[PDB]
Amino acid sequence: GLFGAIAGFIENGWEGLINGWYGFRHQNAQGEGTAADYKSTQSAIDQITGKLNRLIGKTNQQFELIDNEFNEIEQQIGNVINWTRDAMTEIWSYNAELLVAMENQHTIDLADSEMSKLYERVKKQLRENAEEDGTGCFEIFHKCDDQCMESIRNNTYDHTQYRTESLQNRIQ
Amino acid sequence: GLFGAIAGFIENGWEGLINGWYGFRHQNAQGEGTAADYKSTQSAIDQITGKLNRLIGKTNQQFELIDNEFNEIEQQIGNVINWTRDAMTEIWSYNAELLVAMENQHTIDLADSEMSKLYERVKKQLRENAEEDGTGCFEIFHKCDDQCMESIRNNTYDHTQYRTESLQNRI
Amino acid sequence: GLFGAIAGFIENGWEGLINGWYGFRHQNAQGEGTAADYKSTQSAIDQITGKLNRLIGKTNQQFELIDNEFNEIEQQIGNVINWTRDAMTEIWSYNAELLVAMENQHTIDLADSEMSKLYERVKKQLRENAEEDGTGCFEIFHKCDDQCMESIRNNTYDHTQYRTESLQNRIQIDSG
Amino acid sequence: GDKICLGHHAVANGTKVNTLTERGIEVVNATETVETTNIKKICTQGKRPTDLGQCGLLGTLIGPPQCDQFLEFSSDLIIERREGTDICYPGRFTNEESLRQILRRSGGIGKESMGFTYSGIRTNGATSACTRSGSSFYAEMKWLLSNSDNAAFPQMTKAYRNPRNKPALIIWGVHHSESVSEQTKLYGSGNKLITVRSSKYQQSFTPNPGARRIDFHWLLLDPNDTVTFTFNGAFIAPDRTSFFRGESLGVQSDAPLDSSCRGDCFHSGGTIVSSLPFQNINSRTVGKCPRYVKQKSLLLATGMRNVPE
Amino acid sequence: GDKICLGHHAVANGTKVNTLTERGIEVVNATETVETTNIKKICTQGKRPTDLGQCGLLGTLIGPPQCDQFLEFSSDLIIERREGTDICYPGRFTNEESLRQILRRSGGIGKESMGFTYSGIRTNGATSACTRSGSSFYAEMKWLLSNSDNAAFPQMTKAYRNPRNKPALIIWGVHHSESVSEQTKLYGSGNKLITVRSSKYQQSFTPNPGARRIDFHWLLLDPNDTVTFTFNGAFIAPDRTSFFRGESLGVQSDAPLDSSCRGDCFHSGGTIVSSLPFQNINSRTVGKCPRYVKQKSLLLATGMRNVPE
Amino acid sequence: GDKICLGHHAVANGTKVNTLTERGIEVVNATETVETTNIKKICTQGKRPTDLGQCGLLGTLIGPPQCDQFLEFSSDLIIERREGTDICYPGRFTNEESLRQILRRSGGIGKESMGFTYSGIRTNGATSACTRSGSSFYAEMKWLLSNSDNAAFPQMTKAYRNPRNKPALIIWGVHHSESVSEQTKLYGSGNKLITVRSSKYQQSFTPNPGARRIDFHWLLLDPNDTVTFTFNGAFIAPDRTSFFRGESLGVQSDAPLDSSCRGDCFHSGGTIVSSLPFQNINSRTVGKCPRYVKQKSLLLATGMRNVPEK
Ligand SMILES: CC(=O)N[C@H]1[C@H](O[C@@H]2[C@@H](O)[C@H](O)O[C@H](CO)[C@@H]2O)O[C@H](CO[C@]2(C(=O)O)C[C@H](O)[C@@H](NC(C)=O)[C@H]([C@H](O)[C@H](O)CO)O2)[C@@H](O)[C@H]1O[C@@H]1O[C@H](CO)[C@H](O)[C@H](O)[C@H]1O
Ligand SMILES: *[C@@H]1O[C@H](CO)[C@@H](O)[C@H](O)[C@H]1NC(C)=O
Ligand SMILES: *[C@@H]1O[C@H](CO)[C@@H](O)[C@H](O)[C@H]1NC(C)=O
Ligand SMILES: *[C@@H]1O[C@H](CO)[C@@H](O)[C@H](O)[C@H]1NC(C)=O
Ligand SMILES: *[C@@H]1O[C@H](CO)[C@@H](O)[C@H](O)[C@H]1NC(C)=O
Ligand SMILES: *[C@@H]1O[C@H](CO)[C@@H](O)[C@H](O)[C@H]1NC(C)=O
Ligand SMILES: *[C@@H]1O[C@H](CO)[C@@H](O)[C@H](O)[C@H]1NC(C)=O
Repeated sequence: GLFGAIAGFIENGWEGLINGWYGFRHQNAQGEGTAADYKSTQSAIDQITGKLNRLIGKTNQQFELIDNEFNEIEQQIGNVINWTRDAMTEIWSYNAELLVAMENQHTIDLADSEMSKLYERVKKQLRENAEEDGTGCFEIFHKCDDQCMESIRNNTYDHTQYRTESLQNRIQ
Repeated sequence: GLFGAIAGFIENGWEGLINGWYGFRHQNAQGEGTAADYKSTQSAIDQITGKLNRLIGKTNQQFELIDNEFNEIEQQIGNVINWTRDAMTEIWSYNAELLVAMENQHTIDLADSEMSKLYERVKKQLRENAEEDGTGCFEIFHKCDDQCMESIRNNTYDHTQYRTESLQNRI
Repeated sequence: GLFGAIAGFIENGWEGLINGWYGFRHQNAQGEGTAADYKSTQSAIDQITGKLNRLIGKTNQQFELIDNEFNEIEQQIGNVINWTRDAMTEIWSYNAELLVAMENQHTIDLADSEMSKLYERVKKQLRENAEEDGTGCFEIFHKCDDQCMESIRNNTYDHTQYRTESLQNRIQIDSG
Repeated sequence: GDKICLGHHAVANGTKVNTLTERGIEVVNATETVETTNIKKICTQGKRPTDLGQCGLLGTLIGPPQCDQFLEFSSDLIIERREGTDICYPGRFTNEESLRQILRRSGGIGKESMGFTYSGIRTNGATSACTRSGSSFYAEMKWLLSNSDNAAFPQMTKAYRNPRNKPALIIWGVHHSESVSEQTKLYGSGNKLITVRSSKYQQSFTPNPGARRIDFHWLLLDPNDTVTFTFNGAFIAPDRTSFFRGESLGVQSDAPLDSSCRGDCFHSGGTIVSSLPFQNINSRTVGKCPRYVKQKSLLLATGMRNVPE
Repeated sequence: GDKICLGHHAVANGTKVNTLTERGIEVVNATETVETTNIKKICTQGKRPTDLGQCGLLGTLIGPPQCDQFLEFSSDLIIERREGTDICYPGRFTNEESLRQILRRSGGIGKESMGFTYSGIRTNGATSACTRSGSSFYAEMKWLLSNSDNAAFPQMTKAYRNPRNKPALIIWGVHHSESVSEQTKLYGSGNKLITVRSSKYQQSFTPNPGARRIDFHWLLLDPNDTVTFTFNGAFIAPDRTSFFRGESLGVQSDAPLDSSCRGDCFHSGGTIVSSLPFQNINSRTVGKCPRYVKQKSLLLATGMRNVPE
Repeated sequence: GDKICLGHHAVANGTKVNTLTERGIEVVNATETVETTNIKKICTQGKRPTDLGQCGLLGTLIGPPQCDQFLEFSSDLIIERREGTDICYPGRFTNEESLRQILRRSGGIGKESMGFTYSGIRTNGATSACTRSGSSFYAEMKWLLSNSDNAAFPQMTKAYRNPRNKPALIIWGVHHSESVSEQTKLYGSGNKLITVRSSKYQQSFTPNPGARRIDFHWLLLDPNDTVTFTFNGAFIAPDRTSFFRGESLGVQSDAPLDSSCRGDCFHSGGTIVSSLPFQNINSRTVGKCPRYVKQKSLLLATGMRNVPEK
């Protein structure tokens, strides 16, 4: 993708993340745990739903018979119809394959985008209390229990509370 | 937006910013001040103008009358004409809807990109003298007056001048 | 470009880089050196080749003559044929013009994206040992010889090895 | 120390799709856009269908024995069948397909008496080719002859004004005898001519003897306008005219009717029911249909790039 | 503490547009791409228009009273009207629409004498169906008949070679009498035969008495080629032939001309004057037009996403 | 101190391309998508071509002197020339253009006798317009007339059943005499009618005397179906019928054949050989062709934005 997160610096996806599209995996003294992020997941789903609202359930216009299966029409008119209909087929075939290819390219970049947005949110959230390792993880330079991990996911993390402790650890 | 700045980490736009499309708003000891950025604003306007030059003022091909409104032609031929014409309508209605939707998607992402580029520009400019707020602001760790605020805007700010002061404030 | 690297914060391209699309230019006590990056270059080329595979050398559609270039057919049906062909010509000209313009937009941004990706990858490698100058360069705050420069290029740079030297050069104040 | 890692979901088995830069790239989920499921029936639920069967569409206007049960039909979905014929006696309609196309969207037909009465001639012309109870003739048409063999057919004028608010379909026939002496036996001696005239139509007809046939010709008569017939033999007169009812859709198919399924897109092999934008079932459809494409399948990605563990 | 904040502009009341992802998303500014503003006139500024009015386009070739002022004309925009008629005496043109389409793009017509002179016959044949100042005839044609009632019309040959750089439009008529006795009165008794022959055209015509009509027929004569007429009655001879001037556009409308507006796209209800790529005014247009779409509005975003305070 | 810089390649002069937002933006590399290179020849390598030359495509069915070499032919690429002629005697084919379109994709034709034998009439009707071994007629046809001048042509019936596995192309003609007197001389006095009937076809024909011509008419006869001819004069009878061979392309061109180049797209100007999706050479093409566009050039970017050194 264009944003280099999904199939980028993040190695692979998590098959155990069934509660959403994107999430958090923490590691502390109490053991590991995984939770989905509602906001980023919903943003991605709504955009895909929007594409489906556009393509599925369209109101088509009426067309009638112009030739005859049982009693063949005059030969010159018939050849013009066949030449027209097949030219229409090629245009729509072209349009359909291009539309799908184009939309698929956007959808993949779209989902890669939402992953990057979430990653950047957490980066700005943690300020000087954490360093990124390059794989998609943030190394927290202070003791951060299950409730503290909750505050990062919940977006209620106060960096001031842990700043002194983490700056001491980052330097030595 | 794909870049996550406009309608992203920046809460809302500024209705008071009539100067341009993108700008700076600073707080210091001398008060508040708002000024627009020329480079980013011009870059976004130039690209939207580019899209309009493609769609507006086009030269079209000439088409003749193949039908007859006053003297009804053979219905067999007329129905073929009406079939083809209705099929052309179907194709162009599709093309038009898709073109506008695709362009609108790109325009919104394009403008979001420009906001992000300006934000990143300022970030690398401030070096170790500021920290990111998370809402689109930079918390400056030295006393920065109106002259200092101006230097950031027109890309003449020297971080070395303020580095010593900033670092000891960040500890 | 959408990502602000190519024709953005990076001033200009290197004409001396003939062995790749993206590269590194280092400067140390031993001198200056230029080397191409394989991963980013091939990722860009593969995506361009993908576009070419969709457009070039494909199975064309079938055509037959409905006109007569020697002796003119009846006017009424002949004008209908001409009207229909011109309508196809208008549709296909539009399709061709839009396709190329859309692909060109995506191609330029695609290449810009890969430059950005490689930049961010190096940024994460260096951790707290370097700072961005805003022109696409990283100011390294420890002695980085030719071997050290090589370890950054092939992704074997360990930041822990140089962290203590780096932090002493970056934080030039007293810590209490 | 303690760490928090960000990531995304994946499945063991994803779906391959195509993009602008890649062929067969794996995504989490995808949705088909090309309809391939056909219903091998004409779905008539909600509609008022007419299955014409052995009766040909154009036969409904003149009334050969096969069409006695379709002289005044009313539908919004007209279905033509392979075994349908328009005529019993040899001959054909001029501009036959133009008339078929008008009738397919007519909503059906209502018949009305034109009110022609005759004196000094026969009106009871019958043929063994159109048996109804022995020898008879087209139900809406009169075969006019001389009073006896070789008797002179008098020069005649018949006029009809359209009293309705909508166009009237006028049908008439020209009888071409088997021989020259045949023409003189049914009608008079000498050259025969038929002139049909309205305010925007005029055409003359002469019979070409040598092969036994009746050819049918037609016009659309505007409200308050008059059709004038002038003839001296070889003329098949209309007894009733046709007025259209409303709106309908015409279909040619071999598929059976089913009033338990609903559909708006029809073709020779049945009904296409789909919300999908494209279809690969039949390039020849009628009604409100998804556009036909050559491709069998075109999968739209509805998920991120699938990167398994 | 000092801080510097980055942001974008916004409006209190934005414009809703559509994307690939969303319906009714609010942006700062948008502009319309579909034209809906019609001008109920035929815009003729910078053009040379010909409003044919009561004159039917085909009448310009033969010359009924209604088309006297348009026997020769020069134009780049020919406007047909509903009240236009081609004939004064009953009859029709062969392949009439094909001829209309050629004349619409002709750039107007110039007339030239064919140099036919006659002796032993009358040339002043007239009818009350074409009045000018009493009984008259088609201005470009000559009604040839015998010297007196029931006199023999002599067998005649008349030839004309095209001396011009471009093809000549040759017109001729066949007169079908009201009766056999009328044909005898005008041309004499016996079989009447008319043959018309060029290097690319060959056709014979026989009159069909009982009708009372003059049917017109036509051919295009190549440069330096010769057309030959052989006849013995019932023949309506050309006095003049036509040559095309240049290029023009044909228009059918009920809208009055306006010399104060400029446009290149025309239709039944007037003129579409626009720079926009699409229009929702009329599916049936002529000239250089924006492409017809069925949407009333398609707004193109010309500004960022709008997020008000 | 020490530093590492990231960058990209560039050239002194790149190629200008068009985007959604910009016109004439310079990229490192680009490629053409619209074909403009034409080969002024008909490329016939790996094919079985038929150059009709003097012979008209419709002439192959009825057989005028100029089509003697093409009465039966097998092809996958039929080349029509401007000098081609379908007839020798004055006249024309009805529905000529639609019949040309069927013959262009037929793969060629094979002929088979219809097995009509005649009694009590003459069969050797000839014309100096169709000169082949001194005053002849159409090779696949028979001119039927009375035994002597002015004699009455008998009311006749001829029927043919299609015995093959594919549709038969049935051809017949109507003779329009120079005058009423000449029609009387050849076929006897009185009116004439020709009736042609099958299970799908029904038509009657009257001759229109005045100017010498033979007009030809046609139908396609289904397998196991019967065509019936009833006539009392002015009838040009088929001696043979035609059966199609397979698959072919038809081209109208004055371009010379060349067996050294391979092509799959053909037009009046020659051969288009391309792997590109679009072409600007000719709007009227036959075969497997790129779609016609009005633009001369549409450059596709194959590289990044070009930013040369200062
Ligand atoms: C002066 C002369 O000898 N004319 C004869 C004419 O020759 C034509 C040439 O003058 C001209 O330069 O070229 C054309 C070719 O298009 C002619 O060759 O040909 C007349 C018609 O003839 C034949 C024919 O078509 O060749 C002879 C043929 O046996 C016959 N076939 C039959 C009967 O199966 C046909 C046939 O009768 C018609 O084609 C049917 O329409 O005609 C020939 O008649 C010439 O004659 C002059 O005719 C007039 C009457 O019109 C007088 O009788 C003259 O005495 C006589 O010279
Ligand atoms: C056109 O195509 C239809 C359906 O494939 C076929 O039945 C018909 O024969 C074709 N018409 C002509 C004139 O070849
Ligand atoms: C085609 O459509 C027009 C209206 O757009 C209608 O007036 C006309 O009758 C139609 N032609 C036929 C043959 O039905
Ligand atoms: C159609 O256009 C061609 C040129 O592309 C021209 O030669 C021909 O005359 C036109 N046909 C008719 C019937 O006007
Ligand atoms: C995947 O998409 C299909 C539609 O093709 C749908 O039926 C299914 O519910 C989807 N699965 C998941 C896990 O979303
Ligand atoms: C935005 O577009 C509108 C409509 O095209 C135009 O009237 C206006 O001048 C533009 N600018 C602003 C600031 O509204
Ligand atoms: C650039 O593209 C051209 C085709 O336009 C091709 O010949 C060439 O291989 C490409 N690469 C370079 C380095 O020129």
